[PDB]
Amino acid sequence: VSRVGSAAQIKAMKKVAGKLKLELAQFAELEAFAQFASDLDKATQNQLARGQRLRELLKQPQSAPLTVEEQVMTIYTGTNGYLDSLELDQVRKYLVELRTYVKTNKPEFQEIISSTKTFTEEAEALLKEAIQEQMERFLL
Amino acid sequence: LQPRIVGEEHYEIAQRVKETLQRYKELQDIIAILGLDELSEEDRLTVARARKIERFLSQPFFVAEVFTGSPGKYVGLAETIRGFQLILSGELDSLPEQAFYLVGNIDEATAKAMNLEMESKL
Amino acid sequence: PLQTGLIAIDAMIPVGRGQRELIIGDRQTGKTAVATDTILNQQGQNVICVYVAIGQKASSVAQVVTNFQERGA
Amino acid sequence: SVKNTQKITEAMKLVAAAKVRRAQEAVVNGRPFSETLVEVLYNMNEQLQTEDVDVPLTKIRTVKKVALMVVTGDRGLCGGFNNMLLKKAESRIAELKKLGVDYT
Amino acid sequence: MTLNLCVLTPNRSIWNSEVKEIILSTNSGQIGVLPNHAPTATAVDIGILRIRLNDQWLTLALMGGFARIGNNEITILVNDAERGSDIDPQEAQQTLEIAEANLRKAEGKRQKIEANLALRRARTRVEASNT
Amino acid sequence: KVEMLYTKFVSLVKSDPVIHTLLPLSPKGEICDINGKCVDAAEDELFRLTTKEGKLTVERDMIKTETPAFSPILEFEQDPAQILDALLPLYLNSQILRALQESL
Amino acid sequence: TIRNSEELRGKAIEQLEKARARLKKVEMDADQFRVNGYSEIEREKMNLINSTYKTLEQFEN
Amino acid sequence: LGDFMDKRDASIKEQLSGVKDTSSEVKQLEEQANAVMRAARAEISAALNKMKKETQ
Ligand SMILES: Nc1ncnc2c1ncn2[C@@H]1O[C@H](COP(=O)(O)OP(=O)(O)OP(=O)(O)O)[C@@H](O)[C@H]1O
Repeated sequence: VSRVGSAAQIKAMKKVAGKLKLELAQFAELEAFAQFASDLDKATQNQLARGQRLRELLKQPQSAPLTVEEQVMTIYTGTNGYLDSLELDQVRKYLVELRTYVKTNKPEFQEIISSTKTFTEEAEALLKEAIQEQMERFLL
Repeated sequence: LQPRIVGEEHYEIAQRVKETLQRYKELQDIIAILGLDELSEEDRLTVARARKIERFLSQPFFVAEVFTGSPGKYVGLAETIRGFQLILSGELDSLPEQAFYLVGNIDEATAKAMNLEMESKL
Repeated sequence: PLQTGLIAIDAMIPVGRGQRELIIGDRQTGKTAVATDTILNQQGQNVICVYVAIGQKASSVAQVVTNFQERGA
Repeated sequence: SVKNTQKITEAMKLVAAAKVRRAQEAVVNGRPFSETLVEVLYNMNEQLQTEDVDVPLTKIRTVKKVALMVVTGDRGLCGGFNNMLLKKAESRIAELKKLGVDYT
Repeated sequence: MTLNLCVLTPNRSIWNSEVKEIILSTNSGQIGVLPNHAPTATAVDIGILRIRLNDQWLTLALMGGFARIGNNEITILVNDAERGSDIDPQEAQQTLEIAEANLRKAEGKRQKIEANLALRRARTRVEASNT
Repeated sequence: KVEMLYTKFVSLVKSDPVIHTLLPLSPKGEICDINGKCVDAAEDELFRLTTKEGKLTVERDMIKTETPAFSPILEFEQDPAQILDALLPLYLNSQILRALQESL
Repeated sequence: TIRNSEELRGKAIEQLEKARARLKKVEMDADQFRVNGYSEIEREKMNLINSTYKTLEQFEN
Repeated sequence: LGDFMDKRDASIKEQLSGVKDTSSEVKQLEEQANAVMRAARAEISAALNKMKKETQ
């Protein structure tokens, strides 16, 4: 519970994590009694393949925090769904790959996220191109 | 038992022993009690290697020589790591299961296995 | 905001300047790790961290002090 | 009490797995019958596929009525099994009451 | 040399061994099969089988089937199969009188079959229980 | 018409009741659909139990063996139409028996 | 059969030239990323020596 | 005229065996693209593991 959570959370995290909170509650509910009905239903199978991955990307190592731009990027790439075709064993290696790739290659996303304090769509487009590049680099 | 405290491959060896033991624990009323209808190939490898490890873990003590007839040996850290590294990755499956029982190091288990095979040709 | 450097906390259960966040959990479950992550995430801001360790083990507090010193905290 | 119910439920799970193992053998106790039957049935028709066969089991009665034998079990507690059988039963007898088929 | 027998039921296989001398009914007549017999499919009706191989005969009761005589293996596929030393003699006579009593209510197409079945079935029970 | 509603061994996770026609049968040693689709392309028979993990699952295990050729010259007795009329009840009993065993 | 065989051989040898182009140019991208990733990983090695010498100096202070 | 019938069907069967041949070369070339590409990524991965273990 957070009484005043929405007030201090910036709009980038809001517009990127409302859907994540929705689908996380949905994955937690699809977790139990999962087998007998939703065995190959497309909605529930996709929500499971992107909700096991939700908890996968929600993991972390101790004493390795991620600043705000990394959080918005890692949650945007989980909310869009560019990892459902990937391996569950190799989510996090691709995660640190995309993290360090935006950390070195792309210097505009950090500036836009810091300045606007929201999810500006030009940063979204350049981020999308970088995500597609890392997608190809890891699938191949 | 933390990966970034004692060694990542050490932690992976320990975690894989725990995983194989969690396999054998639930598989007991599956294959070992009633069904046994060729459970799998990959399940049979885990069951056989789990019984191998369960022979392998217990070892002859120093103070139990006069107690229950066991000569005394000492086993180190990297030695146990390499022993379970060999046993988990499926290399010494051909040796008998009781070649790993009541033994120290993994090379001592392989030596006892060859002694029991020289008994098997007898 | 005052982001704890966690994905789940700073994502869906935010914590602001002046919002008490009780970290309630059992023994050996990761709450001290949560607090240390929160503290180490304040590397740049004007966040003067204060931390009290009531009745904790000497090895625990010394290890966390060493972690703080190595992390530049 | 909850511990005793837990152990007896595990017990009936064990004997159910046992009898399922038995049933997979009760099937192969009738499979060679089936194939030795149907290979005769099919491949021996080559001398009779010309002529008219005219079995009453193969005869076409003018389609008026339908009998609908539902194959249910006798034991209880099985779960949605028996109720799914009854649901497909009543769905078929509902689908059959608009065409005017006068089912039994 | 010796022909191979296969008395079969849909659930279990009663006889699978060999035999050198049999007597089996068919639908129209009956055929007697000795070793080195040509492929002849025999549509056996409700009727017992007299069976001999270095012994005195036995009755093997059948209740409607078909036998595809292959080469040195004869494939007798029946729905109800048994031996005449197992079906009780006097309870077969009980079944005989029960069938001949319950038969006299045959006043319908539905009941002609399930009463003539009783007739021929009790008869082919007694004819094996005696033999 | 006489048709039959029985289940199968598709999965422990999904039981599916299918309404199979029985008494008016195609002579080919086959079953058909209630509309005559001839579903016996979807035989998928003779499962056996095996696992990949702790839970015990189905593995329906598609076709394993088959042994037809034919006999070239039968020249049978017993009036061919009546031979096949005598062979059909055993096949129908095989279908009934397999239905009850798969239901159990 | 004349026009079918003609169009079929034509389209398939066209698909072969396209497969040639795809093979050679994706191999070009491969040889690009080989040099690029080599420069990247050795840059990471220089990053590594910088960070470890930095924590060395930190312990010295 | 029979020879010209043979020449017609000969041109056609020439195109036919040619399309089988180029189809064999098509599957060969596409698996070669996939082989060299995935193999190059495998080379890069093995090289980076080696260099990072060494520098570590
Ligand atoms: N995110 C993480 N990744 C890896 N290890 C972790 C993580 N969080 C906690 N741990 C490990 O779990 C152990 C317990 O953590 P922590 O001390 O925070 O829990 P605790 O309940 O405060 O323990 P106690 O109160 O008993 O000292 C620590 O040794 C820590 O290394």
